[PDB]
Amino acid sequence: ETPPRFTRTPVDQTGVSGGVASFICQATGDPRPKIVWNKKGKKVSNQRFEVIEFDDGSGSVLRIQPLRTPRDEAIYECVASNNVGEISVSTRLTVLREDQIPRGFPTIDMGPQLKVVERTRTATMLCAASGNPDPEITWFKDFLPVDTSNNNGRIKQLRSRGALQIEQSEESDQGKYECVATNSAGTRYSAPANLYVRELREVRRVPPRFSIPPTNHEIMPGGSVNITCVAVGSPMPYVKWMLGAEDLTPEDDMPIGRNVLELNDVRQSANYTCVAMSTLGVIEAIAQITVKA
Amino acid sequence: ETPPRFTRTPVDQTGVSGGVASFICQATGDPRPKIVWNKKGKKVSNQRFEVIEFDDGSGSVLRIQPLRTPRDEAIYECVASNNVGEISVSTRLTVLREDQIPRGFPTIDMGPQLKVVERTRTATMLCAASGNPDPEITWFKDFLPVDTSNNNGRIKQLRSERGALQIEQSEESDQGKYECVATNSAGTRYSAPANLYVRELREVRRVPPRFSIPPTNHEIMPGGSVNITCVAVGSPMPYVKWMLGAEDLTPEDDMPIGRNVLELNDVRQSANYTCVAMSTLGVIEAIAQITVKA
Amino acid sequence: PCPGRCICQNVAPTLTMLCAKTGLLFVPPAIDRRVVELRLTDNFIAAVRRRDFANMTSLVHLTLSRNTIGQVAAGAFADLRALRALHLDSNRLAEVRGDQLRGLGNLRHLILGNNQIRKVESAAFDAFLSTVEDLDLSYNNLEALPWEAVGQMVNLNTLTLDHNLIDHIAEGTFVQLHKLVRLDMTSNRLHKLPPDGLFLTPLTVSFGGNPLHCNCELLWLRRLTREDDLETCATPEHLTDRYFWSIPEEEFLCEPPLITRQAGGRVVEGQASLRCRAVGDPEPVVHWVAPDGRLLGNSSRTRVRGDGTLDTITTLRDSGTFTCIASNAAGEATAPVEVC
Amino acid sequence: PCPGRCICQNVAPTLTMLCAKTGLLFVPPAIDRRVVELRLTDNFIAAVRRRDFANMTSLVHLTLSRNTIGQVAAGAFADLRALRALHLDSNRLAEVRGDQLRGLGNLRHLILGNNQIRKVESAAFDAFLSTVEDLDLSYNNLEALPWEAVGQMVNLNTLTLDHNLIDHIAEGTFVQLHKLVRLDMTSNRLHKLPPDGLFLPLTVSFGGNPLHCNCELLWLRRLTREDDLETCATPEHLTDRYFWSIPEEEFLCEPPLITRQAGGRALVVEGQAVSLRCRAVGDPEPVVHWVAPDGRLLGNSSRTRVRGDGTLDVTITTLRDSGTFTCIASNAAGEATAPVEVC
Ligand SMILES: *[C@@H]1O[C@H](CO)[C@@H](O[C@@H]2O[C@H](CO)[C@@H](O)[C@H](O)[C@H]2NC(C)=O)[C@H](O)[C@H]1NC(C)=O
Ligand SMILES: *[C@@H]1O[C@H](CO)[C@@H](O[C@@H]2O[C@H](CO)[C@@H](O)[C@H](O)[C@H]2NC(C)=O)[C@H](O)[C@H]1NC(C)=O
Ligand SMILES: *[C@@H]1O[C@H](CO)[C@@H](O[C@@H]2O[C@H](CO)[C@@H](O)[C@H](O)[C@H]2NC(C)=O)[C@H](O)[C@H]1NC(C)=O
Ligand SMILES: *[C@@H]1O[C@H](CO)[C@@H](O)[C@H](O)[C@H]1NC(C)=O
Ligand SMILES: *[C@@H]1O[C@H](CO)[C@@H](O)[C@H](O)[C@H]1NC(C)=O
Ligand SMILES: *[C@@H]1O[C@H](CO)[C@@H](O)[C@H](O)[C@H]1NC(C)=O
Ligand SMILES: *[C@@H]1O[C@H](CO)[C@@H](O)[C@H](O)[C@H]1NC(C)=O
Repeated sequence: ETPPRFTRTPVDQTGVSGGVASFICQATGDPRPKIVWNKKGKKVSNQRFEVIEFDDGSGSVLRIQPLRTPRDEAIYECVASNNVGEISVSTRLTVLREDQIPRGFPTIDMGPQLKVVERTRTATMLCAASGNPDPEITWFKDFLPVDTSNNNGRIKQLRSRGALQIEQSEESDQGKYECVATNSAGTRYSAPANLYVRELREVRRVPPRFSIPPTNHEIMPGGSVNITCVAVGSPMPYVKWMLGAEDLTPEDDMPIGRNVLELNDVRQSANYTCVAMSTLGVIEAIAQITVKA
Repeated sequence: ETPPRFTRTPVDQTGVSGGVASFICQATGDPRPKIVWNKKGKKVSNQRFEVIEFDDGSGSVLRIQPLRTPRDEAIYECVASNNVGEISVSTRLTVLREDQIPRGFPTIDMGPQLKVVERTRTATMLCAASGNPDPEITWFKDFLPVDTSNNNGRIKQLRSERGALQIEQSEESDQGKYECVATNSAGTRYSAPANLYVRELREVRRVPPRFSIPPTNHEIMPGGSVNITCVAVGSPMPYVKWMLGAEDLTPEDDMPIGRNVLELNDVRQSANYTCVAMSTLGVIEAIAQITVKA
Repeated sequence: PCPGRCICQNVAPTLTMLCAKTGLLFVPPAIDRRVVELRLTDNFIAAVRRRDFANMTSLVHLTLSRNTIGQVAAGAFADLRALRALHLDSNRLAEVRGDQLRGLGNLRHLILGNNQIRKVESAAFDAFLSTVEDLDLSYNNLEALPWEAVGQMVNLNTLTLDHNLIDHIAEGTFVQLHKLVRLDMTSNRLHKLPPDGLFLTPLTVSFGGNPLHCNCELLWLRRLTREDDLETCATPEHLTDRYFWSIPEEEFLCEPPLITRQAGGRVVEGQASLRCRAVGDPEPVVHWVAPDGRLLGNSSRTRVRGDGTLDTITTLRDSGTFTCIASNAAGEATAPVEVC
Repeated sequence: PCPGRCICQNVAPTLTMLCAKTGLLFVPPAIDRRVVELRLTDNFIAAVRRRDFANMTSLVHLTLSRNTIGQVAAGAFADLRALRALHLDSNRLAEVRGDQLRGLGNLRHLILGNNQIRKVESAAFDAFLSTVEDLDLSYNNLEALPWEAVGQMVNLNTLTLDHNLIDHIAEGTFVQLHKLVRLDMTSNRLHKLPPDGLFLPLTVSFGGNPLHCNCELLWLRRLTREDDLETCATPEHLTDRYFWSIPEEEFLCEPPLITRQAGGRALVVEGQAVSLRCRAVGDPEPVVHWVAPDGRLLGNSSRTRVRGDGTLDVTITTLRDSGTFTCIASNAAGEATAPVEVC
């Protein structure tokens, strides 16, 4: 047998009222350690207090929501124990109110939004947090902390915008995600956002290709001609027109696969560029328009 | 017995389409002549054509409304006849349309409006007609011509010292539908109809405005606030207002009946305030002395 | 080609299509253009596009009752020359324009009840003035009405305006409407009704639920013998909340006009203002007169206000006695002023 | 002393007054202030004055159904502290202000159905947020709604919005409404529904809406509900199609593609004003966000503006912090990034 040892211990938190506060606690031993949460000596028992145990059985997470001050502002402890041991760790919870929120306290500029990804594909959940000093960002899936400590797994967190990138999606990834911003000043939770995993739909991906490229047209001085540009591919290209560097079809909703340009009062020869765009490539084609006497 | 003789014969009219055209024809004899109207030889028979006979039986009036051109543009004749005679007179009706209306053609600027008068009282119905030259004005009560040729009856028409119709000493027989008619050398135009109603006499006493409670003199310290009460009575009840010499202190939206309490604020100088009571029987005044004593 | 949950029988010649309570969001596309009867009640159609009823020259009945139709495109009912009846009741229409009712040559039944119609375009009924027998505009937000158009509707027999904000009804109307048997003016803002051909094959004229002003102008109506339709007075204070037919004729009083603010006989000889305000029951009408002609206001060189104020550029030699005339149902008031 | 054509029972405890179809133009004056039940249906009342229900501290049920009430004066119900139910259905109300519903401490039933209410004032329900159990705003002209107020109505069990123009439902709402059993969102302008506590008893009706059938409604399609004749309006492939008849696989979202970039490079050496453009396209329409070189997201604040199109406008540059201004087009199906490098 082996006495319990802490693998992760909770730290001193400082969240806002009405918000969230989570305490993570994990331990290992032989046999498996059971983790109990206490407030002021007695085991926690409240409607706003929920304990979520890890899938490994390696521990649990004490979640407090919504934060009520100062009824929750106290000392909470984690007691890990098995047949051959009993250890504990205690931490402090501070709950501010909006009146007492200091300038520099973490603020969610942009939270995660609803996203749907197919299986075995890559999904990304964004989160932008501000504050003084710069807050570090962590993630929570279904009240449990997302393990991104492994820099080389399917689930990673991008350095610098600490967004969560989920590669090779599986059904287990489907759940409720929420972003957490924490600095030396305190901790703020973002709104929850659902991730859905649908089955893999095998669609063919082909870069944009001009099925009907623009032809060169000769015209009388002022002067009117219609030029046809058609592109194909999967996904279907958005076709636009340009005059060298600047766009010629501004403020329009870029048509799909086909764009016919109309010229009027042509008094000078010019070259007009047709551009087709997709997420798989960008192709171009110019048409020579001349003004003959 | 005595064969018919014409007392009044119709004249040539020139009205507008959609309007009205009335032909007056009267005769006398022994026995009383019956009057028949004809168009192109045949007796008139149409939905828009109505014949209104006088109450005395002295004749009738052919009324055409609304005027449709040129279905009506023809020659109409009046045939008075009894057992011992048969005479006739004929006139022409011309019906224009708005396209053909000349500048100077009679136009009703203001027509008669709804009126209600008590018995034995005086009622007046207005009418303003324009045109070149100046059109003569006549009146029609219940499709019949009002006789105001007699300048010395209860019913008169004002011209000198606006050809309005003035009805004195109203009786129930005066209750009906009136309409003004403007006629010159150019043509004839009718005004919109207006009803006159005769209700029973309400015996009320007529008393000019009298101050039951005139404004009293009040002294006040500089700034300064005082309420002044002015009460007037009479039948009809006076409209009480306030003035400071020449300018009005009371708006004609809030203008009270019989009682007006004036409120002063920030009185920093002595002044005289005029209270005025108004009715259709008189206009009386009263001043209140407002002084600023320490 | 029938849509789900719809009952369409396409057996010639009478093609019928019914799509009641099928949760439609739009007017079903590809409807056979030889359709005679088409009923789309109790759905959720938001707008009517002109393409919806493009070439339906065989359509005789169109029913769009109880939707959320808030917009009807121009010429939406064009080419509906065979349409007899049209139902747009219980929707969100805000106005009735001429380009919307264009081409309804055979229209005999028009129901626009329970909408939010704020204004009806003058002569928007031109396509079917001579054919209409039934017109419903009940439960809307109409304060005004193209009476001049209504007056031409000869074959009209039932006109309903059950619940609007109509302030006044034109006097000359209804003179040619000989087939009219029902007129509903309940719940409006009518202060009075004009002495029209109201009294008369039978006729039922309802005018309850109005803020009636009970003076001499309604005396003619009180003298009539009609059944109590719960008519009630709102003004004046002496007669407020009192039932109309319960008040004796003698208590309907008018007060003669009294000119309160005259000018006083009181300029620059180079630029034009005169004041005239009368008071009475009903509120007097102010008219001005020229020294030898009748003055007209609201014009090029002369302007007149609702208050009675005469307002541009004075002539160097048009000075005389300018008299002010305050007309009223109980009498006239005159206060002349002489300016130079 | 009962007003004409009215039926009044003055036997304690329930003093009742009924005036149905009596052609009323106003609310009857000098009505006994000890009244418990008051019913004024089917008349022609134009407006509600403060004097109408002045001192009725015993009134518990007030019914003003089927009139032409177009205006309710401020504090008209200020002294009706004993009022449980209020009926203003089938009238001409155009808005619901806070000063109108002031002093309704015991209001538990509020019915405003079949009116023309264009706007409900935020926190106009403050007098009865903790007590209200029933709120009806069906058949009106609401395009928006103070959801933040609705979220506080704990005892609310029936909320009906049967026929309005409501475009969207706030996501955070309905979290504390544990007693809510019926929510009607039929016939509105809802393009989508938020993945809220819609699933649970509970009856959530959302038929008659111009549903946009992409991935954002996939979660709802996965539910097991009866066909309430819900129908899609967009995209074209699914127009006029019944919602629950469509297989889950056909609810598609399209990843964002940034069509109109700055072009990857920009340069201004002085305080002169600069402007950047970013326009994305996809299904649903992507949301554009900009970032500072310091990795700070830029919002609608001083010296910086962002438009619905996505264009970033900066007026007075410091230039002390020159770096890569990146454009991020977020979308339910993915993200797009088009960076620009300024100095
Ligand atoms: C449009 O593009 C074509 C080539 O893509 C240009 O034509 C060439 O111009 C160069 C010098 O500018 C010559 O060396 C080539 O001989 C030309 N080739 C052909 C086929 O003409 C053309 O000048 C451009 N026109 C404009 C207005 O920019
Ligand atoms: C011409 O006539 C109209 C009325 O028919 C005048 O319009 C009125 O203007 C006053 C205020 O100036 C308003 O109080 C009234 O409500 C208006 N009348 C209506 C029916 O709305 C108009 O002012 C006149 N023109 C001039 C120059 O006086
Ligand atoms: C930032 O402010 C601008 C206005 O200054 C917002 O632009 C409007 O936004 C709405 C929709 O959000 C559009 O319908 C309007 O047409 C826009 N008007 C103008 C003048 O731009 C903009 O939405 C705000 N953007 C953010 C991210 O807050
Ligand atoms: C170009 O396309 C437009 C489409 O409306 C058409 O009107 C025009 O006639 C065309 N011009 C030429 C030269 O083809
Ligand atoms: C004058 O009248 C007003 C009316 O409310 C009143 O408030 C005020 O007290 C009065 N002042 C005096 C001196 O009576
Ligand atoms: C008020 O009227 C009297 C005359 O009755 C006069 O003597 C006095 O000067 C007037 N007071 C003022 C302030 O004009
Ligand atoms: C309201 O009620 C009580 C008795 O019912 C009465 O004493 C009080 O004066 C009333 N309030 C007012 C302003 O009249």
